[PDB]
Order: sequence, then C-alpha cells, then structure tokens
Amino acid sequence: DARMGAEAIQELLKELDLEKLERELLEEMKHPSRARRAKARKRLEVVRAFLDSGNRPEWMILEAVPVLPPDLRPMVQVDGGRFATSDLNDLYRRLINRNNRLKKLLAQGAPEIIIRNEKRMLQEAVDAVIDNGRRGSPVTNPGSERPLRSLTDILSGKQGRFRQNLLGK
Amino acid sequence: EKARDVKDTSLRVPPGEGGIVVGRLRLRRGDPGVELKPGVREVVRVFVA
Amino acid sequence: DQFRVGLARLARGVRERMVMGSPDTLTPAKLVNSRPLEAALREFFSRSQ
Amino acid sequence: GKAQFGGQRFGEMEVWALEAYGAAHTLQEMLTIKSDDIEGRNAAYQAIIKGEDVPEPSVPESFRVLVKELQALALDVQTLDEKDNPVDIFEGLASK
Amino acid sequence: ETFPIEEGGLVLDFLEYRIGDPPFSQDECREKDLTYQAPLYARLQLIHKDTGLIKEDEVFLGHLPLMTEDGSFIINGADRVIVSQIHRSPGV
Amino acid sequence: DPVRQYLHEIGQVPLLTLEEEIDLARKVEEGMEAIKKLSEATGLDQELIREVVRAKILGTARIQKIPGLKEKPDPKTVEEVDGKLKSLPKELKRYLHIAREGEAARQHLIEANLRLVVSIAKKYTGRGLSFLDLIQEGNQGLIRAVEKFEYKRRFKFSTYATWWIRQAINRAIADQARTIRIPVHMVETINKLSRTARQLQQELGREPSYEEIAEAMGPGWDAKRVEETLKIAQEPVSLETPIGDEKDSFYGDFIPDENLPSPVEAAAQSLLSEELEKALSKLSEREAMVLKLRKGLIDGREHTLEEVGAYFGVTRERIRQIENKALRKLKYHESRTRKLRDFLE
Amino acid sequence: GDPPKKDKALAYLFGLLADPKRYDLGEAGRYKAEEKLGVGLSGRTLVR
Amino acid sequence: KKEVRKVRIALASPEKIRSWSYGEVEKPETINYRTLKPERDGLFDERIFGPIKDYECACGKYKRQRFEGKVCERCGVEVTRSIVRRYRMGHIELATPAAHIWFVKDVPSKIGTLLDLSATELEQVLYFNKYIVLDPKGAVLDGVPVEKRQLLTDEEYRELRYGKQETYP
DNA sequence: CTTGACAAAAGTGTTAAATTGTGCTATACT
DNA sequence: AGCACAATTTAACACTTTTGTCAAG
Ligand SMILES: [Zn+2]
Repeated sequence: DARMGAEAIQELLKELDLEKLERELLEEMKHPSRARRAKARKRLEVVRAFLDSGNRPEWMILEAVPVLPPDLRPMVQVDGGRFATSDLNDLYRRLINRNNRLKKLLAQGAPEIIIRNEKRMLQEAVDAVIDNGRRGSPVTNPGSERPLRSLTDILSGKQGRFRQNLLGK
Repeated sequence: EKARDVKDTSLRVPPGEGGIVVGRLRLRRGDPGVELKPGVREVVRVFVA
Repeated sequence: DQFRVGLARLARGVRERMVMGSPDTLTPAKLVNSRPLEAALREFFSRSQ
Repeated sequence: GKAQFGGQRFGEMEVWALEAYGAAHTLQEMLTIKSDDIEGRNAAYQAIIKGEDVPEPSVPESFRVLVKELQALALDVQTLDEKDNPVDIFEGLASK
Repeated sequence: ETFPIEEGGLVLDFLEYRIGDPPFSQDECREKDLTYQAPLYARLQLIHKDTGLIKEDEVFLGHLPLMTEDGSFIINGADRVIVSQIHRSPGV
Repeated sequence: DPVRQYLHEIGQVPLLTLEEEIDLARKVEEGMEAIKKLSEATGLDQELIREVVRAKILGTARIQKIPGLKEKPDPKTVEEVDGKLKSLPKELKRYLHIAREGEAARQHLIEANLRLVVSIAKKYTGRGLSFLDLIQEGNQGLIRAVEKFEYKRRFKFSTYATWWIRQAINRAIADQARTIRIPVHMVETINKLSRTARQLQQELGREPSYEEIAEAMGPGWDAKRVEETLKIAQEPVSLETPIGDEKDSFYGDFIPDENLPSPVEAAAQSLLSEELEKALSKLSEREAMVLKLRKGLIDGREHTLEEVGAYFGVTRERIRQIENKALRKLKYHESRTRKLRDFLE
Repeated sequence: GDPPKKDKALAYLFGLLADPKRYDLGEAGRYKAEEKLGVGLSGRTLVR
Repeated sequence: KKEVRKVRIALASPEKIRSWSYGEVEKPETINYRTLKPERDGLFDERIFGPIKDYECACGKYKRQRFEGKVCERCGVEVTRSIVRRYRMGHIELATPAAHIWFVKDVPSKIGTLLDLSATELEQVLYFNKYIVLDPKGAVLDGVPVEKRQLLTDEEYRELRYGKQETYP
C-alpha cells in the first residue's frame, strides 16, 4: 500500500494511538542526548494538545467543505448596470469545479495519471480557498492582477477583520 | 396617494456644496458623436459653481 | 516602453493566428489584432504609477 | 470620508485611549451600539427618539461575521457562558 | 525591435505607421469623458518564405493618446500627468 | 510544483507508433465486443459488466466506495455481479480476459495520447483557466474520442482526438469563465459578434457602432440585440479592486447595506405601526377590526371582502360600504389632528 | 521544467544575450559601459 | 438567556461541519445571467441558505410572517428573515478526502511533528508527488525491506506491486 | 345593513415561441 | 469557432372565477 496524497494521510492519522505514542515519547524524554530529548518534548507537545482537547487529528483531513454563507460575501449590482463580486466567491468556484470534474473522472474509470492530476488539483484549489499563496505562487483573477483574498487572508494583515473592524471601527 | 409604478430616483445636490448651475451638459443615447455604456439611456453632467 | 512590450504581446498573437486557418494567402488584415496592443497601452495610460 | 456620508474611525489607538481613562460603557457604544450592533443601534434611535436610556448591547454583528468566518476554516467557534456551557451566538439562526 | 515577425512559414515585416488625426479635439474629449486618442494606422506586408506571396495590406493598431501643449494628457475626460522615473543608468 | 508535475508525469510514459496504436485500438474494440458477448451470458447489460471490470482494474476498493453517500457498493450491487459470471465454461470465461485486457488497453492508449492533449490545450489558454484546468477537461475530451474511435477506418487517432479535445475545451470555457452562468449559445454568439467587431475595426480604421456592427451580423441584428447581450457578457467585478490611486481603499468597502432597514427606519416604521393604532380606536368595534382584515393587519395575510363578510355574518356588500365610510371617517380625524399627515413619501 | 535538449539552449540562452530584441541594453548602457572598461561593444547585446 | 463570560476555539470535524451546513452547493453558477436569482446549486443559493426577502420564499407559496418557519414544499425554501443568509452555512462533499494547508505549511508544522515527519518529505506526499508506505506486506527493497512510515517513488512502487521488467528494442 | 347584477381583476389550462443543454466533426497534428 | 437537435422554460392565449361595484332595497 503506497497510497499517496491526503487519502493515505487520513488513514494513518486515523490509526494513531494517542496514549501509546505519549508513553513512548515520555521514555524518549529521558534520553541523555539533548537531541532525542528536545525532539520528544517539542513533539509530545502536539500529541498532548490532542489528548487534552479530545479532538481527533484525522479531522485535519476533511471530507466536507465548510462553505461560508452567501450574504457574507455576496454579488450585488451598483448604479451603472454592472455587478460586483467578492474574491472568495471565484475561489469557491474553482474549488467545486475541480471537485466535480474529479468525480466525473472517478466513476468514469479514467486511468491513474489523469486521476493523480485532478486529485492533486483538488488539494491545491481547496488549500487555495483557505490560504491563497502560502504554498506556491498565489492564484489571481483570470488574466489580471490582484490575488484572490481567501479565508486566512481576511484574518491576518493590518486590515484584518480583527483590526479594521473589531478592534476599531 | 397610490404607490405608483415609478419612484423618485433623481440626483440631488451634496450636503455642503451649494452652487449655481452653469454647465448644462446633456448626452442622450442616439445622438451624434456620443457612445454611451452598453444598455444605458441619457446621462447628464451638470456643473455647479 | 509599453508600446514595445504591448506590441510583442501582439507578436505572439500574430505567430499563433498563422499556424492555422488558410496559409495560402491570408491578408495581414486577418492576421493582426487591435486589443492586445490598444488595451496594453491604455493600461499604462491609466493604472500605472 | 465625507463622500459616502459616514462617521470617523475609532481604530485600536482610540480604543486604548478609552481603556486608559477607564470608560467602559463609552467603549461599549463604540464597539456596538453607536457603530454596528444590529438590534443595538436601532434600540438606540428608539430610546433617544423616545427620551430614555439605551439598553446595553449584545451582538456586535461584526463579531458574528467573524464566527462563521472562522467556521469556514473548520474552526469550531465555541462560545461559553459563566461556567463552561453552550451559548447561541447567532440568535435562533443557524440552529438547524 | 518587434519585427520582422516570422514563423512553409511567414516573414510578415514592418513598413510604416500612419499618424492619426484626432477624432475629437481635446475639448470634446474633456466633455465626453473620452480619452484624447487618435487611430494609429499601420502599413505592412505579409509574405511567404516559399510561395513568394508578397501580399501587402494596411492594417490598424488602435488609438494612442495625444499630449497637449502644456505636457499633460487627457484620460476619459480627466486630464492626467506622466511624471519621470529615476534609476541608475544602464551599464556596468 | 503542479506545473512541471503533469509534464514530468506524462513525459515518463512514451508515445505510440502505428504498430502499438492500431493494436491498442483493436484490443479495446475486442474487449467491447467481448462485453456485448457476455451481455447475453447472464443477461447483464453491456454497460453493467463493463464497469464491473473497473472493480478489479483501475482500483479495488476506490472506484465504487465513495461516489457520494450512495452508488453501486462492492458487497451489494457489485459482488453478486462479480461472482455470477464467475462460473461459466471456457467459451465464456475467455471473454472475461478479453474484456480485462481491452479495458486496460483503453486507458493505455489514452495515456499514450496524453502527451498530445496537453500540447493541445496550449493554444486555448486565456479562457480563465491556467493550463492544468484546460488540460484536465481536454483529457476528458480524449476519453470521449477514445471510446468513439474506429481503427478500421485507417485514421490516425491523433486526428480524431484533436477534434474532440478542442470540443471538451471550448465547451469548458462557457461552463467556467464568467462568474455568472452564461449558456453555450450565448457565448457562441458573443465570440461571433466580437470577432466581427475586432475585424472591421482595422477595416474602417476605427470602432464600429451598434448599428453598423450588427449590420454585418445578420437579420434581426439591431443596435439593441448587440448592446443588450453585450451587458450580459460582462463579468462581475472583484470587490478587492482598489479605488483611487492610494493603497488603502477597497471596492467592497464602498458599498452600502440597504438589505436591512436602517435604525431611522426602525423608528420610522415602528412609529406608524403605533400612531395608526391610536388613530384607529376611534372606529366602531366592527369597522375597525374589519378595517384591519382588509389591509393584512390582523393575520398578516389579506382577507378579501367575501371572507370578511362571512366572518361578521354580513354580506359581500355591507363590508364594502363599511370600509368606505369607516375610512373617510378617519380622514376627518387625520385632517384635523395632523398627527399622521406625514409619511407622504 | 523543459527537457535538457541541445537545441533549447541554442535558442533560449541565445535570446537572452546576443539578441538585441529581447535584451535592449540602453544606448546609454551600450555607451557609458563602453567607455570605462576599455572596449568596443557594437550592438545593445551582451555577446554575439 | 445566559451571560457570556467565556469563548473557546478549537478544531472542527467533518460531521460537525456537515451539521453547520444546510446543503451541498455544487454548480459553479453563482446566479443566472437573466433572473440574477440564486441558482439551484448556486454559491449564493436562496433555497437552502435562507430567503433574500424576509419570510417570502422563492416562488412565493408563502409570502408572509403568518406562516412562520414552515418549510416550503414547492420551491424548497424555509420561510424566515433574510438574516439567516448571513449565518446559515453550507458545505461541499469533497470527492476524495483532502487536508488543510494550515497544519502543513505552519511554522511548527502540526501534522508533521504529529506523525513525526518533516515539512519537505511530507509535502511530497500530501500533494501527490510521492508515494508512502503503509503495511509493506513483506515487500523487499534494495536489500532493505521497506517498512511503514517510509517514502517510495513512482518507479519502485510499480516494481513492487506490478513487478520489475526491462525493454529491448 | 342588504339583493340582484356585473365590470374588472384574477385564474386554470393548452399551445406557441423562446431558451437551454448536448453530442459530433476522422489527413494529420504528441 | 460553428452546428443540429433534444430538453425545458417562457410566452401567448383561450376562458373561468373572484372580487369589486351600481342601483335599488
Ligand atoms: Zn415556495
């Protein structure tokens, strides 16, 4: 089983035993060398976070897509006859396009090559709708300039909603 | 007074620019040497001094 | 500076509209384009610094 | 700007300035009643028009946006109350 | 620089460019919300590396904005300005 | 890196010359006819067992396990078809392998011509798809041209494929690009018109006019039909488009909210909802409670005269006069108190 | 990205240097740089 | 109904996300080019994201406050205020399971230190450029039998699952 | 507060005109 | 880029019902 991409990661992340790894790391902490010991510390911090929060790590690999309400990033016309749309909208659009075409290829029985191509384009589009440009060159409006502002792109930055809106308005 | 089909639209004057009208510039769709936006009717740009 | 790059952007649009259609005799009129150059110049004449 | 016909900005520096003196409710109005808060800003005009005191705000509505915004990233926004218990941010809204 | 545009192939070369006459005077543009621009025609010849077809035709480019007397242009009725850019001269 | 990715993935597997090509197509058609042959074996549709081949070929558990919450599950609607034709003599069990190898050879020939499909979508860029998209849908067009191809006709598959790739691409254009859904024919006519314009522009040495451009378009083409749909064509506008020349200003931040009634309207409306309640009490217990039922004031839905007269025991006529008189009788109180005389908009 | 073909490096790299149309070394650059280093560079190119 | 003095934040699960959603938007069509109304599956859909007009459903089978909350049986639109369109979320059922870029490109690299991997190597994996081992099944590799938590490549995987072979023209 | 009579507004149904969604095109073309 | 054609939607239209109204009770 060589499974590549998110699928495999989902399976293994699911298989994880929080407790066992915990004890193992605890013993690994007593290692005399600062390397194994530091590693054990800095690593176990994560496992610990999971053990306490009771949140399962496999959740990191998501099957559903938390799609923000429509009126939170609408498309509304203005005076003059032309409409106006948010950036996250077109982002979500590319996301579902790849998502559907992928299914189309799946049931189709298409060969492995095409599969990996679209199946990967899924991870890149999806992750682009979350943080656009933290991995690889950002995606911009077709043929123009300004990189679509994704979810994580609205939060951070000096104009982040935490600042331009909620810590001052 | 019935609620009539058409409601007021017309462009008033800004709160703090009191002028006097000078330039009366009308541009109707269908006139020589004027090409308006795709599917718009007559416009007007009035000057206020 | 924008005339040149904005012309090259049409140079490729010329070399592409060649490899197909009717290679026998195509007047350069069907070969050349307007927008790839025009819009490329207007770009600098409006939205530049 | 005077163009769109709107009020000035209370951005973080101003907020801190208020926190300094210690004016709490003054900051409340800023973050809610006199700014964004949905039923709040209306209840204000209601009160003042009726010659009374405006009720204390609840939902800033900008924050309400932030809630679902985070949720879009699969960030469970859990609002607690006075002792580790559920709270309905969006009044009777998304409760499915 | 951008010529000849080559590709049994095509040698389309450059010949000239007709200086356009302003369609609308700098006034008309300022009151029409139109840019002060003139059609810049272009003349060239399409030839073939084999057929020897010398077929020539005067094509057309687009509309190029024109400068006023003072040194400012007219963009959509709003006159604008092109300032100067600075940087170390090319070289070594 | 996704760009280099596909290129280096397809560059791994070579192409196919006439030998391999003709052979592969023959294999595929043999598998197909083998399926049709076994379609009478147990009485299963030619498409049924066809996909039943996929169960053990291009994935074991991954083809039917998640086409949504429901599809054709491995244990239920699949397994009884996998172990059904599984007991048949030689003259049947052989067509199984014919279908196995045909089905594989299909995907094979596809992979072989992939190095073409990509080199095809290269011209079709600028459609609102940066390469990889175009290529994907093109690959779909290949899959189509594959099962529809016929080697017997002595045609090079590179010719048959291209015409389908260009199709699945030029189709994907209208179903992707414009944020607003624009039906195929719409875009078709768009490109037609814009082609004519972008053509006679150089001809006339200037831009056309809605009358002269639509003129060369055909019948029923006036200034309207072109200028009208011209609006439709135009895509929406990114709210992140900077306004002015300074780096602060956003587009979206420049749009109002009229969706929710403004506070001034909260009080403006809540005022009338009351002031009409106090100026109402001067009406008889009939002509008031009835005067509400005709305005949708009571249950919020309007109650026609016919029903009101049924509620009070009166007739479809009496309520009619009741409303008239009761109403103007209030007009006197209004014109004498000036309490409500506003709200005239 | 592109395969290490012997003809690709004949075209690309060439177009980056000896090509006055893809490399415009300003008349100043072809001038100023010309009188420092003690040389005769002809075109606006780098190599020939 | 209760004084809110506390607000937590944590990870969400595919199930919880499924719950947040009122339906799965599919079609890329934002809104019609004609009716400019929310499409059947449109991102801005009014069918499951709630009405744009208070209490007025799409078709208008229920146009008033009178019938409150009653789900429309004709056009499929729950009668309520247009505010729900700003809160009620949605979701997309992703064909193949996919991950979240955050935990990946993050500074401590959550998933990485989690499963005990490195940003680079795990990157090759998640993005479908490189296979990884799950239960090798006794598979030998270059004298060292491959084991779980290891990485493979396009060739070797086939050379193991489909066997090695050479070609001689 | 009421009856019969009756225009206009509104309703139920079929068909025509319009709109919209799909499938194909084979010299060869990687 | 262009096209024939099936699938729906929308529009035109034929006619019944409801509701509002006039004059007299
Ligand atoms: Zn309804």
